[PDB]
Amino acid sequence: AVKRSTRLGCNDCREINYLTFKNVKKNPEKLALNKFCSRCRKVVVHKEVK
Amino acid sequence: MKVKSAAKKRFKLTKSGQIKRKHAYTSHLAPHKTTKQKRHLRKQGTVSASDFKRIGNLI
RNA sequence: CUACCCUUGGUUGUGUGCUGUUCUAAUUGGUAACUGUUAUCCAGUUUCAAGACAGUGUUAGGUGGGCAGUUUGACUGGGGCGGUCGCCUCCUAAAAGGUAACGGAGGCGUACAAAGGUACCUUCAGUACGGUUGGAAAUCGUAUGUAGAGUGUAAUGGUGUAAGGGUGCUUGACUGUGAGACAUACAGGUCGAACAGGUGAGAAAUCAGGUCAUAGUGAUCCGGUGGUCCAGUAUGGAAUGG
RNA sequence: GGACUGUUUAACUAAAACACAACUCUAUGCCAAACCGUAAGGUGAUGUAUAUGGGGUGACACCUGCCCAGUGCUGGAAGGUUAAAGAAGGAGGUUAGCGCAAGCGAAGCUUUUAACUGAAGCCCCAGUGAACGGCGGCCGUAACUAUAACGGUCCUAAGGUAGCGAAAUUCCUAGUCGGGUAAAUUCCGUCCCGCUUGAAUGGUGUAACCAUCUCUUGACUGUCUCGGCUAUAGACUCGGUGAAAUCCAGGUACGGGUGAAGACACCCGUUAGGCGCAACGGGACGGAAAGACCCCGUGAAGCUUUACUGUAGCUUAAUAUUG
RNA sequence: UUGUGGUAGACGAGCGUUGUAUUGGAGUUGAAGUCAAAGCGUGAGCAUUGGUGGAUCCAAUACAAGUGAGAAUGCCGGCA
RNA sequence: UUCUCGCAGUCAGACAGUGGGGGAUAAGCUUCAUUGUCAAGAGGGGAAGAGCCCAGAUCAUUAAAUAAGGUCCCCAAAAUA
RNA sequence: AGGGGUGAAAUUCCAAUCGAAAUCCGUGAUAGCUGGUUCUCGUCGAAAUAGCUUUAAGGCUAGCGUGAGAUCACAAAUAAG
RNA sequence: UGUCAGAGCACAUUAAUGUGUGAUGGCGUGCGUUUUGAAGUAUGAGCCGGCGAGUUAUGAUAGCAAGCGUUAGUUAACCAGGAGAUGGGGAGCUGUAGCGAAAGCGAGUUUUAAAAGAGCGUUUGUUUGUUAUUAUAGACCCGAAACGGGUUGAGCUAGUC
RNA sequence: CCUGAGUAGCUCGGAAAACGUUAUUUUGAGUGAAUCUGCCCAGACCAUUGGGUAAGCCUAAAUACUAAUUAGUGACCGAUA
RNA sequence: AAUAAAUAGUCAAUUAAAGCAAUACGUGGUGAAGUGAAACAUCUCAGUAGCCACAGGAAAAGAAAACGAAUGUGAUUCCGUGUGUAGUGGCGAGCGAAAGCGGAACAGGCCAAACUUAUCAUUAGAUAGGGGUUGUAGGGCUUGCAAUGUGGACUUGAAAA
Ligand SMILES: [Mg+2]
Ligand SMILES: [Mg+2]
Ligand SMILES: [Mg+2]
Ligand SMILES: [Mg+2]
Ligand SMILES: [Mg+2]
Ligand SMILES: [Mg+2]
Ligand SMILES: [Mg+2]
Ligand SMILES: [Mg+2]
Ligand SMILES: [Mg+2]
Ligand SMILES: [Mg+2]
Ligand SMILES: [Mg+2]
Ligand SMILES: [Mg+2]
Ligand SMILES: [Mg+2]
Ligand SMILES: [Mg+2]
Ligand SMILES: [Mg+2]
Ligand SMILES: [Mg+2]
Ligand SMILES: [Mg+2]
Ligand SMILES: [Mg+2]
Ligand SMILES: [Mg+2]
Ligand SMILES: [Mg+2]
Ligand SMILES: [Mg+2]
Ligand SMILES: [Mg+2]
Ligand SMILES: [Mg+2]
Ligand SMILES: [Mg+2]
Ligand SMILES: [Mg+2]
Ligand SMILES: [Mg+2]
Ligand SMILES: [Mg+2]
Ligand SMILES: [Mg+2]
Ligand SMILES: [Mg+2]
Ligand SMILES: [Mg+2]
Ligand SMILES: [Mg+2]
Ligand SMILES: [Mg+2]
Ligand SMILES: [Mg+2]
Ligand SMILES: [Mg+2]
Ligand SMILES: [Mg+2]
Ligand SMILES: [Mg+2]
Ligand SMILES: [Mg+2]
Ligand SMILES: [Mg+2]
Ligand SMILES: [Mg+2]
Ligand SMILES: [Mg+2]
Ligand SMILES: [Mg+2]
Ligand SMILES: [Mg+2]
Ligand SMILES: [Mg+2]
Ligand SMILES: [Mg+2]
Ligand SMILES: [Mg+2]
Ligand SMILES: [Mg+2]
Ligand SMILES: [Mg+2]
Ligand SMILES: [Mg+2]
Ligand SMILES: [Mg+2]
Ligand SMILES: [Mg+2]
Ligand SMILES: [Mg+2]
Ligand SMILES: [Mg+2]
Ligand SMILES: [Mg+2]
Ligand SMILES: [Mg+2]
Ligand SMILES: [Mg+2]
Ligand SMILES: [Mg+2]
Ligand SMILES: [Mg+2]
Ligand SMILES: [Mg+2]
Ligand SMILES: [Mg+2]
Ligand SMILES: [Mg+2]
Ligand SMILES: [Mg+2]
Ligand SMILES: [Mg+2]
Ligand SMILES: [Mg+2]
Ligand SMILES: [Mg+2]
Ligand SMILES: [Mg+2]
Ligand SMILES: [Mg+2]
Ligand SMILES: [Mg+2]
Ligand SMILES: [Mg+2]
Ligand SMILES: [Mg+2]
Ligand SMILES: [Mg+2]
Ligand SMILES: [Mg+2]
Ligand SMILES: [Mg+2]
Ligand SMILES: [Mg+2]
Ligand SMILES: [Mg+2]
Ligand SMILES: [Mg+2]
Ligand SMILES: [Mg+2]
Ligand SMILES: [Mg+2]
Ligand SMILES: [Mg+2]
Ligand SMILES: [Mg+2]
Ligand SMILES: [Mg+2]
Ligand SMILES: [Mg+2]
Ligand SMILES: [Mg+2]
Ligand SMILES: [Mg+2]
Ligand SMILES: [Mg+2]
Ligand SMILES: [Mg+2]
Ligand SMILES: [Mg+2]
Ligand SMILES: [Mg+2]
Ligand SMILES: [Mg+2]
Ligand SMILES: [Mg+2]
Ligand SMILES: [Mg+2]
Ligand SMILES: [Mg+2]
Ligand SMILES: [Mg+2]
Ligand SMILES: [Mg+2]
Ligand SMILES: [Mg+2]
Ligand SMILES: [Mg+2]
Ligand SMILES: [Mg+2]
Ligand SMILES: [Mg+2]
Ligand SMILES: [Mg+2]
Ligand SMILES: [Zn+2]
Repeated sequence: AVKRSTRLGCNDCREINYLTFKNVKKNPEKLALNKFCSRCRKVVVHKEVK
Repeated sequence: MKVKSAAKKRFKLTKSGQIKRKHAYTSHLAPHKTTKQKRHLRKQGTVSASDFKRIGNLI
């Protein structure tokens, strides 16, 4: 199988809270979305984590 | 008779004799399942009637 | 002038092993002699030949059917050979659902930061006529045309003011859940009202828990990674787990 | 076909099989190599390269061609990779102590990692075929046709040389032709697109020999045209002794049909007084052997290998005996 | 009133054998065994008489089983 | 025939009618859907037949009426036109 | 002298037996495979199907049987609309 | 090879529409096994008699029944007693409060920010006897080809001396 | 002043304990300590606390079994047992 | 004897050992396979069978460098429970304690070293005695008090039952 999955982690508590998909070949730039955080209990920026 | 060492460590009993268990497909390959599926499989369950008889004498 | 830090060479000096010699006392001999002993063995004493080698013990590589223990699938108009083994779409399937054959046709082991969400605007393909390059067919204008167009894909079903195209703002491709149902031997799968938190679009109503829908997936065990309001084998930690 | 004399599957295969004298290769310098054991010990051998062990071929005569790419074996400078082991250091755990906390933190022990050193082997380089083995296609071309001496081209490590060839090898094939016969899938000679012959798993010949295989022929005969006669011992009859396998109970016909698909027993017809004796085998899917062929079993055993996991043995290094 | 074919199978009710414990009874005027007969029961089964036989046996209620033979190319003995 | 508990057996099916697939509109062929029988079911018809038709055997009766099928003889039972 | 011996080599011979003797022991090896399993009566009475299976002559769950209990109608059957 | 009817023959009984034989008429292809299907041209038994295959020990569940009961119920080893019933022996076991991985809380608890929602609970016991099933033992009986360990065999045969 | 040295530890291969090697126990090869302010242990390890004195020996009873002698018993067998 | 001495060796005397069985128990060394896991190699079977050595009337074990979490127990052995629990397992088949509690029986002794005595060419580092046997540390060195008993796993006798 192919591995197009990627992990999205918070930028305040540095916790990984999301699992998404990304095409490294097509999309070259790191994701910088904003999602809900269970720890901070608010919306905060989640970035791609290795 | 000896209690099976694999029957225990996987099946806990309750007050009324129901045998609690954990849902499978919760070990790896997470991206191949939806968050709905994962959060439904996180919760525990009980053995069905088709297996209750086989697990009762196993414990 | 007085100090510390780099490249390189020599020096008396120690600390390690690396190949190279010499020596004998460890050790070895299926060299010879004597004795026990009227005795080819063995033992003792020499002599010769070796010599820190060899041989032996422990540890670790290489080769090793010499030898041993086993494995070498199932379906199958008998077996072998060829073909297939999971999931999705249509027909056979006899107008609910279900229904087999080594029956008839095909695909899948994905793709999209936009092809998701929302608000607004907008609607075919083809053909006819008229027009430089430009041509049967690029683009333009008008008319006709009720889907033969598009809907990422293999088919089926759906959908022409839509679920198709464009633009603006965004990330609900959320967190904790979940009454009730579909289908099922089990394990698993599918739909989902509604509640709390905090958001996106929009004036608002409302919509958003991924895409028009159905394939795009693999249990348990084992170990690794991040977080953690749990444990920590007398106590405090740590190790090791949850 | 085997040179020969011989040997072999006691109780179905005596042969072309094995062996044999002979040829060649390889190992072995003597406490020799090889072999039995765990070791002592012993065979080799009370032998010494004109000797011993193993592989292959199998008198005698003539020959034994090409390929060292792969595998095996031998040798090799350095170079790259690699185990155990040793080892400069590094990272943590604990706390004397320092610090308002936070945190830092000596030694001691303790957990772990580790540059570097580290043989053989492997990668690499040459040789080696009487070592395991291998040793091709397509296209055009000569003044009747036919064929291609000859030329071009692809690949390989090299593309089968001599000899022999329808063979114990030839599928097509009972190949063509000649001989043997009135007539010849067998036999002899020859031809050669030899699918797939071929040179020590040897190639081609060869006098003698074979309870070997194959073909033609003279004499000879009951093998046969074609059966017949005679004598014994049986068989048969009488007197004596007296088994065997088999067996659900039987009082056990034939024709057509039916039926678990081939009937003594069922249906419909036909035939047949009761019971022996001597015969011959049609049937009783006759008797003897829980089918050896086929399939199944997550059966067994033997054997093979670059199937897996191990191991005896062999070899290399560290360490102790060890200066 | 509705019923009563039946394999695999489920359920219920009983018979029979041997022994033990409590009661009672029979037996050299003949027990068991064993043979025969023209009996009784829904079934396993149970009696009566006579012959042979020569010393133990029966009925009831409970209990415990080496408790029921037609088949296994079953074992042993005998006989076709 | 729904729910709960105890004990199972079954996982080789066969044929007939009807709608099809494979085969050749062949098979007492093979694979399905449905109605029945046999398996596990005797009796009567089919001359004889596991599966076709009539039906479902508690035992006895030398009683009566019928189903499929039949009424010259075998073999119970008919006559008219 | 037996995961051994011997073999002018055939799987030869090794006490009428040899792809590895004979005998005793582990041992009552294991066999999803054959065969057999012993008294009676009464009530009821199947299945040969689905999925999974190194599974196809086996096994588990579901479906069909039986015993006990509950559910009285809203449950389940037979007809008409 | 019997059964239902049935003459004739010969007797007289567990007195019973009696018994023995059966001229003749109607009907009629054994028993177990295994199979969709066996009269079977499938299989097993020649006949008779005896022997011959669901047990025991320790536990679990369920049905039935008895004893004791709501701070219940019941002993194991061991001691005494007849190789006894039993008495002593309360060690323990089941139930009495559950939930959670766990610290922990408690008619509540786990999840979660949540008290909302959801999962589990907010009650019906125990010890024996009997029966059925099941687990460990060879576990209903018979049957392998085999495997491993020990001993006996070269008086046959093969080789060597 | 004395209190058990190739000893306890440690390394490399194994094992014993329920443990498939690991705190504790044992050992084939190598190395190797300290001396009551000492040494070992309380499941890696360190510190505090606590427990105990390895590297020397002997030890009745309760426990295991019956070939044999004496007495006796059996819901054990009664010539295929 | 080689080889002066001395050993090796030779001879003589005395004392013990050999072997067997009880188809049974104990200890130690070595140690499989059939089988199960529905195959099989880890594992199980199983430290079982077998082979060997040594006994005894029993053997083995044994007096804490211990358990283990406490104002705790205080040699070994055997029985019940703890429990099929904690754990250990291709985490599969399976395997399975150690504490604690209740019982049967109960028992603790003795050497080495210190220090000291006598003797060995006293190079003793050796022989034969006194002293000592431990953990709330013991013993030795020097100095005093109190002791003449109680009890043994103990020898000979006598008497009785
Ligand atoms: Mg020698
Ligand atoms: Mg050396
Ligand atoms: Mg090695
Ligand atoms: Mg190998
Ligand atoms: Mg092999
Ligand atoms: Mg095996
Ligand atoms: Mg097959
Ligand atoms: Mg085929
Ligand atoms: Mg066929
Ligand atoms: Mg194939
Ligand atoms: Mg449909
Ligand atoms: Mg339909
Ligand atoms: Mg499409
Ligand atoms: Mg948009
Ligand atoms: Mg869209
Ligand atoms: Mg694993
Ligand atoms: Mg701790
Ligand atoms: Mg010859
Ligand atoms: Mg000859
Ligand atoms: Mg022969
Ligand atoms: Mg012959
Ligand atoms: Mg040697
Ligand atoms: Mg010699
Ligand atoms: Mg040859
Ligand atoms: Mg030749
Ligand atoms: Mg050549
Ligand atoms: Mg080369
Ligand atoms: Mg080389
Ligand atoms: Mg040629
Ligand atoms: Mg020629
Ligand atoms: Mg010829
Ligand atoms: Mg000719
Ligand atoms: Mg011929
Ligand atoms: Mg010729
Ligand atoms: Mg050849
Ligand atoms: Mg050659
Ligand atoms: Mg020739
Ligand atoms: Mg000959
Ligand atoms: Mg005569
Ligand atoms: Mg006669
Ligand atoms: Mg026919
Ligand atoms: Mg057979
Ligand atoms: Mg196999
Ligand atoms: Mg096997
Ligand atoms: Mg070496
Ligand atoms: Mg009935
Ligand atoms: Mg009686
Ligand atoms: Mg009598
Ligand atoms: Mg019996
Ligand atoms: Mg069918
Ligand atoms: Mg079928
Ligand atoms: Mg049909
Ligand atoms: Mg058709
Ligand atoms: Mg058809
Ligand atoms: Mg058919
Ligand atoms: Mg059947
Ligand atoms: Mg019928
Ligand atoms: Mg008829
Ligand atoms: Mg009826
Ligand atoms: Mg009438
Ligand atoms: Mg009529
Ligand atoms: Mg008539
Ligand atoms: Mg073997
Ligand atoms: Mg052969
Ligand atoms: Mg023989
Ligand atoms: Mg058996
Ligand atoms: Mg088997
Ligand atoms: Mg019925
Ligand atoms: Mg059916
Ligand atoms: Mg069906
Ligand atoms: Mg099977
Ligand atoms: Mg079932
Ligand atoms: Mg008659
Ligand atoms: Mg008849
Ligand atoms: Mg029977
Ligand atoms: Mg059959
Ligand atoms: Mg058949
Ligand atoms: Mg017949
Ligand atoms: Mg037959
Ligand atoms: Mg048969
Ligand atoms: Mg027979
Ligand atoms: Mg009999
Ligand atoms: Mg009960
Ligand atoms: Mg009592
Ligand atoms: Mg609640
Ligand atoms: Mg009660
Ligand atoms: Mg001889
Ligand atoms: Mg330690
Ligand atoms: Mg062990
Ligand atoms: Mg101390
Ligand atoms: Mg600790
Ligand atoms: Mg000490
Ligand atoms: Mg006897
Ligand atoms: Mg007798
Ligand atoms: Mg095994
Ligand atoms: Mg197995
Ligand atoms: Mg098996
Ligand atoms: Mg002792
Ligand atoms: Zn955050």
